[PDB]
Amino acid sequence: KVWLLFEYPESSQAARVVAIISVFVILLSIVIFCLETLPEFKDPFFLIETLCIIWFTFELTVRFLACFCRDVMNVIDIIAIIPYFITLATSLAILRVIRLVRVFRIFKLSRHSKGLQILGRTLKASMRELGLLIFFLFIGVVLFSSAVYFAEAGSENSFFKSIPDAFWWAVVTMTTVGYGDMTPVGVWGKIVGSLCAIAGVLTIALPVPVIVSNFNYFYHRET
Amino acid sequence: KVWLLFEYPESSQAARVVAIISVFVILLSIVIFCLETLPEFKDPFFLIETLCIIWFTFELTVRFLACFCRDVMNVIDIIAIIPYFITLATSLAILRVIRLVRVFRIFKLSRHSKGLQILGRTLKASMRELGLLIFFLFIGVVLFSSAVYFAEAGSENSFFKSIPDAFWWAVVTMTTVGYGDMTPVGVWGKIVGSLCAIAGVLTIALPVPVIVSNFNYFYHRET
Amino acid sequence: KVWLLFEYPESSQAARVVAIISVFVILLSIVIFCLETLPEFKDPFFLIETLCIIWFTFELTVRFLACFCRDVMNVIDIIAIIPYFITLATSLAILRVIRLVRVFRIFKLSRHSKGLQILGRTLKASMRELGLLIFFLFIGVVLFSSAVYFAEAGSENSFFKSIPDAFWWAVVTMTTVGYGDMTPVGVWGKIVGSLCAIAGVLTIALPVPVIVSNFNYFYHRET
Amino acid sequence: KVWLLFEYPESSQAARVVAIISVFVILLSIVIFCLETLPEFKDPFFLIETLCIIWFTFELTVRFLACFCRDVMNVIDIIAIIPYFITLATSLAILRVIRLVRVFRIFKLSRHSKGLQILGRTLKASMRELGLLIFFLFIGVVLFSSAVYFAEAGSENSFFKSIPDAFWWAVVTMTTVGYGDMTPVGVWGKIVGSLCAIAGVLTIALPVPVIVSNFNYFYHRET
Ligand SMILES: [K+]
Ligand SMILES: [K+]
Ligand SMILES: [K+]
Ligand SMILES: [K+]
Repeated sequence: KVWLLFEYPESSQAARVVAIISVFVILLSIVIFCLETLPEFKDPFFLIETLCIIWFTFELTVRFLACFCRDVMNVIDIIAIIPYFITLATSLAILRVIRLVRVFRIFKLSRHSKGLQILGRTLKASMRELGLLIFFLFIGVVLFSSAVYFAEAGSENSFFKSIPDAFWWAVVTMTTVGYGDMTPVGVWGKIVGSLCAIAGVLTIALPVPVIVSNFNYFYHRET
Repeated sequence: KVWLLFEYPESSQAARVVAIISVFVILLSIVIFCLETLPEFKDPFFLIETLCIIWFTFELTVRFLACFCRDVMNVIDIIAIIPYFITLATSLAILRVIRLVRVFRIFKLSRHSKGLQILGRTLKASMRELGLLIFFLFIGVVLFSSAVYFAEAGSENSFFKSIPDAFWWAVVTMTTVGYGDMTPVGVWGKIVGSLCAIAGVLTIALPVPVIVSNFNYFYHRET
Repeated sequence: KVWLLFEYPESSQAARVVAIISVFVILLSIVIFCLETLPEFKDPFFLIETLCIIWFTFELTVRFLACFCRDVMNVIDIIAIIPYFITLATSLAILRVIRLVRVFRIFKLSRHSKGLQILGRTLKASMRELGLLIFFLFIGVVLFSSAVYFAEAGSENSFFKSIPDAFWWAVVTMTTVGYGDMTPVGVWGKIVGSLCAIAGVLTIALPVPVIVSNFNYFYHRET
Repeated sequence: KVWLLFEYPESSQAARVVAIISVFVILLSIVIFCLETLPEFKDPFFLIETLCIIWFTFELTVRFLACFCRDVMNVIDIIAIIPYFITLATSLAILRVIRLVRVFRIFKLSRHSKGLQILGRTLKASMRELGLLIFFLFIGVVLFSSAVYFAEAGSENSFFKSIPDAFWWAVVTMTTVGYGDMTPVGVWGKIVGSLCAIAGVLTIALPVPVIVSNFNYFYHRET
């Protein structure tokens, strides 16, 4: 009865309109999540979150009754609804952590969108390449964060006060973001940074064409 | 009679020279558009814009009489001529908006150039990929603009005063531009930015090879 | 007699050693060109440049006598020797211009190196793509330098005082260098910059795979 | 006897567990290397390095007795153990140089990891491309570091005081890192930088697809 309505968006006009509200409520909740942090708004933002939560719970229980937890879609629905009920029952770090989780509302759009599902499949099918990329980046960062520290220990006015403190700079230079908050001053540090830029470029460039190929294959096969 | 002259640049020497003036007037109008904003120039810039407008109107009406509005080329011609007649007839935001539209003179070069037409066709044939890229970038930005805000709410001297205020930073880091006007200060914010750089690199890298392939196909087929 | 010695580096051991001095003198001249500008050195740098010039003139005249000007290699040799004789015969802008030309000594290494010759051939065979890239970059820069100026004319403390003054910023953002000396301040300027980054990324990405393919073809065919 | 245990990680459960300690000790030594530079720690860090050194010496001598130096793996083991014995026997520049070498502990993970071995093989098989890339980058840097100096010698407040001093800026701009500590001020310097950005982009882009192809071939053949 309701399973066809909530699982066949193209079966009938009654089911087609339902998905529109399903997307509108998600977008409204996402919008209202960001506006609570604006200083100008330091009651109206709670009576609408309550309706959004009620709609999410109804949408979950309708498909829960008419059968489940082995797929990723149902897991996301449960996570999106938990944080509201926790704060109704009732350390600041725990409060910030449970407030941050609310951001997982954006992942409920994956049931409607197809490109996001393709991206998820591509991410699932390319774990080894991502691990290799992280490994190479860590090796390069730890290799380049010590040379720049040892090549500028003579100067009393150097930003790099320790090897860990030079980690940030390294990941800034290898990714070519270049914020510029920390820069080498001596000649040897400049040579180290010049080598670091090229090494980071090559390290980032090497793994990507495999993930790109997997995404292209999935996108072309699905569409 | 005049249709062959104004639509066959290689038919005769009389038609070939006409296109030269057609390009020279466009370039002169583009040049004169920028120089009105220089502080040194705070009359000479109006009596030449009038001649440019007269030439544009003549060029439009010659092909309008000898036949139309279903193509994009004729639409651009109408837009390029409207703003002059509006200000002759006679709120500051409306004035700035109608002054900004004048910049559409540069698109009249598409009738003469071929690579710009190829670029337009490629843009037309790859709407879905551009939409997917924008979707992925928005998802990543909204995902990373809240973690960095929640990981630095303890510090009283943090730049990120709200989740929307951290949008800019995010799009600066994911695109690897790295202006450096806003940077994370705490350890957790630095970890968030380190993850954000890689995520933005991958997100930007994934969609492009399809638009690149479409442009290559169009460029090779046309030329 | 001398033509075989000066044109067959692998014919004999006598000719093989000659090229070593030919490279050493070029490298020494390049090194001595940069060190004259160091503040510490504000006579020794002239008596060695004289010997370098004498060797260049001898190397030119040996192959000039035993035959010519239709190739690019002989043109570079003449340019490298002219600036010394001009200053011996005897407005500050002309002096700086004729002093800057001396930097063309580095191009004499193209006769010995092969990868540089391959790069030159690739550059010669891909003029149209470079022109198209420059055209697209100019169009994007002129398009984005006016919107950011018109979207921030209200603020009295904006860096962008004119449309030309916003050219620099634009080419900084489209190339993703991001120096950070000029940044948008208002919301609309930030949106304009966010669009500009993506537009520049796509514009730069589109033309390159043709020049890359030409270079790969030449490199694989030669080697 | 012990050769099978120390060279066949998958032969038996006794050999499988040994590699776990071999990785744990390496990771612990790497971690303890960085924490000595933290200002908070200005004895505990020596009695654990001693155990790490003892384990490394034992692991080396077990495979040394049961046979050698022609491979790269055995060379790395010797280098990792030398610096400890040098300081036990007993100019500040020599001390910093011999302290910096300790960072070579990270390369001992290559015996266990496979992707790092693939990366090493790819680096070995692509020496010519790396040399060509370095050559092109040096040519571009020396070409662009003199034009920007000669185009801004008129201004008394220019950062570029000499041609060598402008090397850093150049390698910052060609790699698109853009720290922003040194920027051109005059119009001509800005034009030079605008050309430099594009030239560096093309120069970096040209060599890479060969190293990428070699890495892809090795990764697909091995796995
Ligand atoms: K950058
Ligand atoms: K960059
Ligand atoms: K930057
Ligand atoms: K910067």
